[PDB]
Amino acid sequence: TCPFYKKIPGTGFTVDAFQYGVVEGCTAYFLTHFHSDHYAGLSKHFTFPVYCSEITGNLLKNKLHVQEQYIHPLPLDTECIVNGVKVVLLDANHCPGAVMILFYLPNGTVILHTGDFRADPSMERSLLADQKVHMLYLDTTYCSPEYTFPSQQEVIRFAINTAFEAVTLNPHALVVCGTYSIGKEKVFLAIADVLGSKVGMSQEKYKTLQCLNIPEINSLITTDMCSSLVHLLPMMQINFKGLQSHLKKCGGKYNQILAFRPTGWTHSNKFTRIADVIPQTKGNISIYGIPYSEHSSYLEMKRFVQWLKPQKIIPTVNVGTWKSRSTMEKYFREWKLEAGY
Ligand SMILES: OCc1cn(-c2ccc(Cl)cc2)nn1
Ligand code: NI
Repeated sequence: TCPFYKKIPGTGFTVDAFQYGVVEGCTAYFLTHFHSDHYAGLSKHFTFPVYCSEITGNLLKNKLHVQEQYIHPLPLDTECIVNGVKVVLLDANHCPGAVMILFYLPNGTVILHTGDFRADPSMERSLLADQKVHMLYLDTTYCSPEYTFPSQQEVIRFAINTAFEAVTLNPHALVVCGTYSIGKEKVFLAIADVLGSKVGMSQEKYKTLQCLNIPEINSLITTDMCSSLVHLLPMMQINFKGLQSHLKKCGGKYNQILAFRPTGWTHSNKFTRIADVIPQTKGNISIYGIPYSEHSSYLEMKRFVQWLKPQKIIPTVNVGTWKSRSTMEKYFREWKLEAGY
């Protein structure tokens, strides 16, 4: 059964609700972004209207083979009417094509659904600035003060500098980056750019990246592994056994691997700075875990909510335990009182 927090009251709409069969009274299904926990259920046999971004629509058509007649892409930052209701899609600063959705109910209620997002002060000057929001359906992934991490810019500087140093010292070193979904493309693109290389990858991953409208992508990626010194592999293979195996397949072109795993949060953030990060090393293989997040830190989330001043908050992540729910509600009350309501 579909949970209450995926239903938009006073409308026929659901959000990220494709794994529940036919939802009673749902006339339009919104999809915030192409991550599997959110799209789970869609296929070529889906025959209800799906509303999403242009990039998300490209991925639905080409990767899941959803029929074109049921895909309804909408432009960003533009007032659109869907089944008699005004909606706007806003950039979520998550993965490519990820959106937040503003719904303007007929009775005057305004609802923001963040999907998955990384809150940023730039959002304080979108179409959100223009009106009051009554209800906020909030990505609470990291809603606890222990969740601190650096800016994406600081993390990319560390990765570029580390990779450039390693390959300048040893021109026969290979760089490997892990991936298991769209998002965090800057990690591998920025490293390839500083080394003067394209990023080599499987045919399936190249297909996925061709759906994303990234400027000059044909200039940065390839399926020719032999011509590339930055390789993408499945996240599951970023370990000493899997990387040893990959190195054998390169046929003596390389004698060292430097690998990156771009994880969300890892407790070592609590103790140390980005400048202080060190790898795990065995023989001629080193693995760096880097805290590249596409979700709000606690402080980023707090600032966004204190700026927006919603009347009601509905969490969409960590909702399955009473301890988690109680903890989040205590922070929401703190934020409200500190904002002086
Ligand atoms: O779900 C009820 C609710 C609303 N709020 C809230 C928090 C911060 C600000 Cl600034 C305004 C409202 N907290 N809990
Ligand atoms: Ni996501």
